[PDB]
Amino acid sequence: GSATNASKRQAIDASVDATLSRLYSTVRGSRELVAKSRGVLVFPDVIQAGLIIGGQTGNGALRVGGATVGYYNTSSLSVGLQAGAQSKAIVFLFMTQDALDKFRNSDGWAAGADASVALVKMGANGAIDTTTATAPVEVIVLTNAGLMGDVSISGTKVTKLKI
Repeated sequence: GSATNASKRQAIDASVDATLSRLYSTVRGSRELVAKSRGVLVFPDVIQAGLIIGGQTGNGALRVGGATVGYYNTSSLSVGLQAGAQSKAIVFLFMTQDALDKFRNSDGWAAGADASVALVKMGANGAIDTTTATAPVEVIVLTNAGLMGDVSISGTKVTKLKI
């Protein structure tokens, strides 16, 4: 069990919903910014301190218009983010159709390399300010300490999973 295309899909897709729900309940304003996005990719990187879950934990799903249109995996993650016995969640928001299509048609997307990316910080009210948005790709990083504005995602490369 849990070794087929459908089971892998189930694990990823359900974890995305669960992870995304935690984001909305933890961080105010996130939902509105996501609505401003054409598509949202969530990375529920769940790791254990020694035990490797499956093999690749950097698995995520692209949710477009409420429906998952494809699944993605990070072949190479930035070490500064990977270091630590903590599970991380990374959300990529594409506010432009050009960026959504370019990402979808790509077979190797690198952060900062192909698209310009902004690390979104919550406003002074403690909520993500949608008016502060400007980049075509907006990056929200959810850590066990909440949003971290001191994160560099350079070096992160995502590939498309054929499931």
